[PDB]
Amino acid sequence: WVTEACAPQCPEGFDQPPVILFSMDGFRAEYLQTWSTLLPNINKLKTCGLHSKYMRAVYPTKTFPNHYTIVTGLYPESHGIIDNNMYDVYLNKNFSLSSVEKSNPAWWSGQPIWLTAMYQGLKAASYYWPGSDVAVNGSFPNIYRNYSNSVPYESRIATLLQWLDLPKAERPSFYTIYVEEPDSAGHKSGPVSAGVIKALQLVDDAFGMLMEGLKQRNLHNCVNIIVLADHGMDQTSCDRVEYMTDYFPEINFYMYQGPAPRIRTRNIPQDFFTFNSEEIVRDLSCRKSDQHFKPYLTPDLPKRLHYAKNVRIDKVHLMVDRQWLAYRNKGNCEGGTHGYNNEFKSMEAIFLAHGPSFKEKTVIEPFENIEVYNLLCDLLHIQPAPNNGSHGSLNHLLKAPFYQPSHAEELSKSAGCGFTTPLPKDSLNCSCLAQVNQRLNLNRGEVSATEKTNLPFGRPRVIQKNKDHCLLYHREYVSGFGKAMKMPMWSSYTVPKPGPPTVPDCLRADVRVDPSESQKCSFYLAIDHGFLYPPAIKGNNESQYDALITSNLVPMYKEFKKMWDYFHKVLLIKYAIERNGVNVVSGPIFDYNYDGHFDAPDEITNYVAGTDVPVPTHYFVVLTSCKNKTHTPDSCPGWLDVLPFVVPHRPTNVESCPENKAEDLWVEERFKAHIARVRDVELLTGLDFYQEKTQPVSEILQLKTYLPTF
Ligand SMILES: *[C@@H]1O[C@H](CO)[C@@H](O[C@@H]2O[C@H](CO)[C@@H](O)[C@H](O)[C@H]2NC(C)=O)[C@H](O)[C@H]1NC(C)=O
Ligand SMILES: *[C@@H]1O[C@H](CO)[C@@H](O[C@@H]2O[C@H](CO)[C@@H](O)[C@H](O)[C@H]2NC(C)=O)[C@H](O)[C@H]1NC(C)=O
Ligand SMILES: *[C@@H]1O[C@H](CO)[C@@H](O[C@@H]2O[C@H](CO)[C@@H](O)[C@H](O)[C@H]2NC(C)=O)[C@H](O)[C@H]1NC(C)=O
Ligand SMILES: *[C@@H]1O[C@H](CO)[C@@H](O)[C@H](O)[C@H]1NC(C)=O
Ligand SMILES: *[C@@H]1O[C@H](CO)[C@@H](O)[C@H](O)[C@H]1NC(C)=O
Ligand SMILES: [Ca+2]
Ligand SMILES: [Zn+2]
Ligand SMILES: [Zn+2]
Repeated sequence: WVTEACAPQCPEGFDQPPVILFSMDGFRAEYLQTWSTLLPNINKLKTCGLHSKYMRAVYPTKTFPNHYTIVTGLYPESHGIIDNNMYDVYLNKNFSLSSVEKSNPAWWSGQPIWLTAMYQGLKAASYYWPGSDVAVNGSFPNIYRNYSNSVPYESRIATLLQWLDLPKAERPSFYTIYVEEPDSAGHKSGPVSAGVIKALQLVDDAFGMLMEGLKQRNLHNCVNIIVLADHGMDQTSCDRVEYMTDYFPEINFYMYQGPAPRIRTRNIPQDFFTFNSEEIVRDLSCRKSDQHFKPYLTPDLPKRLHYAKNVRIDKVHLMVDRQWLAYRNKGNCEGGTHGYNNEFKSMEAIFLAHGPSFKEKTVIEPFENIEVYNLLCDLLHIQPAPNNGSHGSLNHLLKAPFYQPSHAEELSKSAGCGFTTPLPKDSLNCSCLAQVNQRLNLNRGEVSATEKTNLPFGRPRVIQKNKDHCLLYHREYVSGFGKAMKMPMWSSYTVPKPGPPTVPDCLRADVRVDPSESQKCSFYLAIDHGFLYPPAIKGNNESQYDALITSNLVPMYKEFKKMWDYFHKVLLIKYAIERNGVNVVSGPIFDYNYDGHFDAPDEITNYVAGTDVPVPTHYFVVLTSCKNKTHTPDSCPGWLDVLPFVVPHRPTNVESCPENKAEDLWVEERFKAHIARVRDVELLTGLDFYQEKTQPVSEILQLKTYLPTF
């Protein structure tokens, strides 16, 4: 097989191509980029088949949360396996890989691919995979093996080939095979070591035995084989360890130590909810200038991580820096580990695919492991269970896609807010000491002109039932006003390539918006008002008046407004120069229950004092330009370049530690730490973007799932 050149070529009885999901634990993307030529079997798969630059794992980058994510398409908060070691307060049980509780189905939520195949008339086999030796939803796969880590790889491969030799009626359609290396070697001596080289060659021989076994059965060009990893590997040192004793004079709490720490009470289940979580994060915040970890309350963690909505995820969390560790006390730390931020290059996992359904000799852009489940369903010709993947985003991997995606259906239509009188019925206790409202009255030609410039990819669609809203048109921007919350859901504007300050003490009522559906300036006097669209970004002094209205007002904390004003005055201009103009879509996010979805009116717990106007938990800023920098965002036919942000709307800037530090040293870093996907913004707002962009839905889904890295 290895000496043979590159290639459904299926034999008798094989009507549909079988699927083999091979996992090599801790096989980082870096190993494939550097040591490929040392691994002849994996290098042939890299040359002949399809492979991604890297595959992004889920946070924490651990074995059990990631392996269960690949087979369910769910974030650990949804499937329940948030760590290899965890505690459930309601069950009052401890989960560990050594305990009998690992076999307890009460911990395993969602629907793994082996169950989905069995429920839809197909047989599924498994030679190791977290959850496959567990009766998930009262059922085990057709053929499974109870975990035994030391069984030689040659035996694992031979048993898998015996399953493929079974008669058509007994023979499974889906297979999973798991291997411990190069993770074990990575933990012992680190990612760049001789032990890792030996472990990589060991997994190459194991994969070689499988491919040679398939070659003998003439299934080498029939089977749709996927070779991936759960996470990556990074180097650790005992000199690179942070101790909690250096921050607390007496530790009375329990800590899940390592690269992704969690802090809870010792007295469980009695004091679990009464435990002062905010006191612990406060006592660990900005303690030292060179602190190698960042304490967070789970709702304050970057939203792209999706690591909060589960009782097993303790409120106190620590974001540990690259190559560092966090322990309770000095007491292992040598070699290497994983569990860190999934954005870190060292945590990136491999992804390779070969078969008749996959594209030959293709290098695909990086993607997330939450997307694998829908792809597995497509290969198996089965309907996927509700997951967090975007069905159709991985269609560019398949020769002939099984599923065809479509744009999300708008559940609410725009109505009202038409220009009637240029005089306001209610002043709304607003004042401008400096007829101008005629600029707000746009004709069909003027409306089409602002739609062409400020809405080049079409208006964001409202994917919310009974959401009373209207579209407000201006010469420099277009906004979608949410009537019930008295503020806009989104504000869209295309800043041109640049080559003035905001008008002070001037604010008036919007003549188009009804007084009962608009904010009053007196509401903020009794947290201050902020402008969603920056009034001074486009046009001149007279152009500013179109933005110095009540409909452009959003509730903002004084400390958050410092980051917001700096971003639109300094950072936004810098980005507009770099990408030859930029289309900006900004708006509020309400997620008080921290489920990663837009809040219902009854879910919002904080409002502006004495009023029904809600306080946003986050603010989104989606920057869209074109890949080809010769064209502007408003006039471009090709692929787009996106940079979305989901910045938490917090009363303090404690997350940045900005004491005695100028805004040019911490604002950009804070925005960069809260970068998300367009899909993350879409889930948190109940909006759908780029529906009028002339491109297939599968291609737009790639842009929506894309995560910009720095
Ligand atoms: C995996 O191990 C479990 C035991 O931990 C096996 O489960 C037993 O299966 C027999 C089947 O005759 C039952 O009588 C027992 O009651 C089961 N015990 C438990 C605790 O569930 C299981 O069969 C093993 N799987 C394989 C494929 O070897
Ligand atoms: C789960 O494991 C923890 C230890 O990690 C156990 O916690 C102890 O709980 C008692 C009260 O039940 C406390 O007095 C101890 O201080 C706790 N120890 C630590 C180190 O936290 C817990 O009991 C275990 N629960 C079960 C059901 O096994
Ligand atoms: C990830 O997908 C899961 C499954 O579709 C989502 O979880 C469901 O959320 C709804 C509404 O909160 C619940 O009624 C269901 O019971 C949940 N199902 C499961 C299996 O937990 C989850 O919200 C999605 N996450 C994101 C961020 O979109
Ligand atoms: C659990 O199994 C039942 C059938 O016994 C099925 O209807 C249900 O959808 C399954 N649930 C999940 C989450 O897979
Ligand atoms: C960018 O667009 C110009 C035309 O405006 C074209 O000549 C050029 O080839 C394009 N670049 C790429 C990389 O496609
Ligand atoms: Ca929510
Ligand atoms: Zn692992
Ligand atoms: Zn490991």
